[PDB]
Amino acid sequence: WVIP
Amino acid sequence: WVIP
Amino acid sequence: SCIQFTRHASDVLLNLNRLRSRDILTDVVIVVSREQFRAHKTVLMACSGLFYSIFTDQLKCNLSVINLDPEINPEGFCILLDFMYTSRLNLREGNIMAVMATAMYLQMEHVVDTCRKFIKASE
Amino acid sequence: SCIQFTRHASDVLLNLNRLRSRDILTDVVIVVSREQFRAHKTVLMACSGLFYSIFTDQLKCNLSVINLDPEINPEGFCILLDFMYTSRLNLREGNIMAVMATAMYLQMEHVVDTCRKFIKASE
Ligand SMILES: CSc1ncc(Cl)c(Nc2ccc3c(c2)CC(=O)N3)n1
Ligand SMILES: CSc1ncc(Cl)c(Nc2ccc3c(c2)CC(=O)N3)n1
Ligand SMILES: [Cl-]
Ligand SMILES: [Cl-]
Ligand SMILES: [Cl-]
Ligand SMILES: [Cl-]
Repeated sequence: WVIP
Repeated sequence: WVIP
Repeated sequence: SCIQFTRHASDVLLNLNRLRSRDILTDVVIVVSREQFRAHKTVLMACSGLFYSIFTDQLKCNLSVINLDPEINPEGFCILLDFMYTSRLNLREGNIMAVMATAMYLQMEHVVDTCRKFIKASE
Repeated sequence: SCIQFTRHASDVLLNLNRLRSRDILTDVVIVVSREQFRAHKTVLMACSGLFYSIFTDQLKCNLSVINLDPEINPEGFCILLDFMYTSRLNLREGNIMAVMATAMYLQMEHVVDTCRKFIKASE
C-alpha cells in the first residue's frame, strides 16, 4: 500500500 | 514497454 | 521472449471503472440493506473470494440480483466496490471497522491486512 | 486521502485471465477466418477502440458472435487477445506485420506504437  |  | 506494457493493467481497470460509471454491460445488482450497487460479475470475482465462489456456482452464476448479509454496512461495501474498480481505498477512522468487517466477509485479503495494520497503529 | 494497493490492477487482470482460461463467464465468441476465440466483452472493450465501439452499440451489445474482417490473421488476433489479458505481447520478426495490422484494426494504440518502433529499428 502507498500514498498515491 | 519493458523486458518483463 | 514477450515485451510488457507497464501501464496496461491500470488502463484496463480505469476503462472498466468508466463502464461502471456509465452503467455499460453491468450484469448484476448487489443489494446491501436496501441500497443497490450495479457491477460487473467478472470484476467482483477478480477482487473477492466471496463473489468468486458465488459466480462459479452453477445456479448463482445466473442470478441478476445478489443480497448480502443484513449485517453488511452499505457505506463499507461502497468503499470496497470503489477499491475494486480503482485500487484506491478510502480508509478513515470513522469507517475502518465497517470496511474491515466488509472485506473479511467479501474475502479481500489485502484490504483485511491493511485494516488490521491501521487499527494496530491506533491502539 | 485514499491509500492505493500497487499490485491490485495486475492481480485483477491475472484473475480475469484465469476466468478466460477456464471459460468462466465468457459472453462472446470472436470469429477470425473460421478460428473462434471466447472472451469477456468488458475486457475486449477495455483494451480495444474497435470492441468499445461495437459493444456500446445498442444492437451489437447483444450479439454473442462477432465476425472480424476476413483480412484479419487468426495468429495476430490470438497474440493480441493474450496481450489484452496479460499485458505481455509476443512480438516476433515473423508475426510483427500481422500483429501491427490487427492492432490498427482493433484500435490498440500502444501496440501499434511499439510495432512501428520495432519495424523502424530493422530498416
Ligand atoms: C484462486 S483462483 C481465482 N481464479 C479466478 C478468480 Cl476471478 C479468482 N478470484 C478470487 C479468489 C479468491 C480471492 C480473491 C479473488 C481476492 C482474495 O483476497 N481472495 N480466483
Ligand atoms: C475513451 S472512453 C472509454 N471508456 C470505456 C472503455 Cl471500455 C474504453 N475503451 C477503449 C476506447 C478506445 C481505445 C481503447 C479502449 C484502447 C485504444 O487504443 N483506444 N474507452
Ligand atoms: Cl435474479
Ligand atoms: Cl484485496
Ligand atoms: Cl448472436
Ligand atoms: Cl494497446
